[PDB]
Amino acid sequence: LLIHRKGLTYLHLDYNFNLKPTKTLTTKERKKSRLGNSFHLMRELLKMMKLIVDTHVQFRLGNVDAFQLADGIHYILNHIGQLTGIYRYKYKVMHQIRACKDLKHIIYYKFNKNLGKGPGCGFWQPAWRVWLNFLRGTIPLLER
Amino acid sequence: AASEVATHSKLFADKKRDCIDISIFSTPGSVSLSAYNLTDEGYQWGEENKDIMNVLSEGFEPTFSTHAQLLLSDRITGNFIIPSGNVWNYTFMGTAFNQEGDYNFKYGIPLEFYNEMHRPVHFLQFSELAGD
Amino acid sequence: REEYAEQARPIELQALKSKYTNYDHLIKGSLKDLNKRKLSFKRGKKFGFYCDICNLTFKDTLQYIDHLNHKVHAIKFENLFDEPLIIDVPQEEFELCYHNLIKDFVEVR
Amino acid sequence: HSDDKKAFLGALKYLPHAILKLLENMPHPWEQAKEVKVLYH
Amino acid sequence: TEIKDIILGQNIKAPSVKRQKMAELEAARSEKQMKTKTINAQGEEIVVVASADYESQTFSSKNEWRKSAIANTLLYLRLKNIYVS
Amino acid sequence: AVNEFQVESNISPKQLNNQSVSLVIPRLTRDKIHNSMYYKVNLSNESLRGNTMVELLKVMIGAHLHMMVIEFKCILMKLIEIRPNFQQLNFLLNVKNENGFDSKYIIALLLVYARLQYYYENDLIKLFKVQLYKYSQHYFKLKSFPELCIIHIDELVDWLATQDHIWGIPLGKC
Ligand SMILES: [Zn+2]
Repeated sequence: LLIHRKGLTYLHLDYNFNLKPTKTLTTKERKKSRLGNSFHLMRELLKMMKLIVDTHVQFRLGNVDAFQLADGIHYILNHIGQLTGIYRYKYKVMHQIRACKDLKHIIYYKFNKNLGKGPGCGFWQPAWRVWLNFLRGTIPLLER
Repeated sequence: AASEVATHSKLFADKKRDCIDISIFSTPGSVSLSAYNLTDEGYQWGEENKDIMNVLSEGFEPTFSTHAQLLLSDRITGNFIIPSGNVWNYTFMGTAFNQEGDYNFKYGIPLEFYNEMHRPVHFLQFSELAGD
Repeated sequence: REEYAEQARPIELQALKSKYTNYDHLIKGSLKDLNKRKLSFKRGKKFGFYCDICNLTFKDTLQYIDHLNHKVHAIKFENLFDEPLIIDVPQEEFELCYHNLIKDFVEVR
Repeated sequence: HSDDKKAFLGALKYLPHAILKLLENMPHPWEQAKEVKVLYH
Repeated sequence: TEIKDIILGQNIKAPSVKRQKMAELEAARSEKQMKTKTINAQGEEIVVVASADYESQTFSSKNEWRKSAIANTLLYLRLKNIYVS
Repeated sequence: AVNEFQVESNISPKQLNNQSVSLVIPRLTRDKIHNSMYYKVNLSNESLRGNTMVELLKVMIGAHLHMMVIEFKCILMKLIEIRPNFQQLNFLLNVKNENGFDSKYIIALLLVYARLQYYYENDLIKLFKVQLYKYSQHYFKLKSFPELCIIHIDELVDWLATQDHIWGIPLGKC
């Protein structure tokens, strides 16, 4: 709705919120198609919504066992950097991401000490608390 | 050459063995009459080898074209026969030409290789250049 | 002079219709393909793509077809004669019409 | 409503406060499905 | 030109054939104010487009009907000298 | 486009799963079709005299065979946007057994159509699917292009229902 209100219909939003244009853009088109980092950021958070809600959908759906669900959320919240672009639109998120990786390593050790190494590390709590503590700060910014 | 010998063989295969050929070499300022014959091996070669066949032409070699005896005189004269449509050159008529097909013939004067009768496509293209 | 001041202040048409309706024949004005032709869109440019309904000729294809897809060209096309362009399915449409598609298809084939 | 702006003024005005609550209420891996209170427009 | 003829002519300065053709290419179409049908490709598209300016450079030198047909008139000259080995 | 306070992407009308009809196909490929020549010439309102399913079939039936399974993407897309009746789908599927050239390329067209339509009138749709299974057993051969690949109806129907994406368009699980 906000894109069409902007007056441009040729910017496609995936249902995963990834924004890509329909056709190649001329020099004039790119300038008009440029939107503030506010909008891109809100899109990125909605992409968090889409990712975690996708994971829980495929859990309620008969695809996946609960173990790979918790590993799913875990993988998301720690892997936000590669898996999503919030750090581009606001760089102060790197303090969060760098803190998410940190706790990440810690958990893996305490989790992987005896057993081995690989996927399947659960316990997504601390990184998730980190992200909630990111939103509570960045909500007034985007609301304004 | 191959394109000539093969054609010769296709014309005269079972029909006349001892018929001859006149190969006219033409260049600005003079022409040259090179007469040739053919033996029985060349007919076989032409029967087997029609399209392309450059290597079997190479192996074919100068043999067999034996130089036939030809003379040029002003003491006799002769005449032409031409097809009924009076277009002998089918260069730009690609659909109308048939390599084995019947044609009526008549005496007359033959036309130029590029002559108005032989180049009808050009007039429709010429007026079609301006169009309508 | 007075007339100038005042101005300042059939079956062939049905065949023309039959033309501008079916596009498969209308699609090709390109039969010249690559060819050189020696000689404000109004009353034709003597070249390009001919729209006789509004009397405009278009140098490009997307403008010629896009204009045809536009409402104004359809409004003029209707104002020429009738409004078939705007013209349920009570099963007789696919029964009778579809059967006419098979029948006419075999007739052409 | 799948397929009015004046009514969407406030609804669009606060999106992220809903992202907060929802992402905060995530069903924990030991919980199958979580019933939750919802204030919808 | 009379002066330059009596004395110099600037070493008789003549722009060469090159400088002539290039002086043609440099010069703009003096008066800015045919049409050819072409098929062109837009972005992810193929569109028939009417063109302009000069695509008209053509070679067609020794080939087709023109040059050989014009060359045919001289063929009576080839029988002035006739010899065989 | 529309001038005031909104910009409506393409037509996006009507019905079919409560959101919109044209949402079945991605924006990129959909605009490739709506910007393609074939769609602007042989289809939509000026070609079909408004939306008409039977004349829409006149286009595809009107199209060795030249049409290879672009044109198929487009004709399928207009089948979507028009969204005819499931009853008409039943008739068009099971009628005309006195001629063999009629359903030739219409098979996978009416097939991928209902494959895009709905996932579970319901029982009738299931009968349509099991009938398409019978025709997958009917042992038919056809050719398809984007490269060139000839594929058997048994491979394209089963591989299609079991497969996520088909010729670029994703599918859901019924
Ligand atoms: Zn018009």
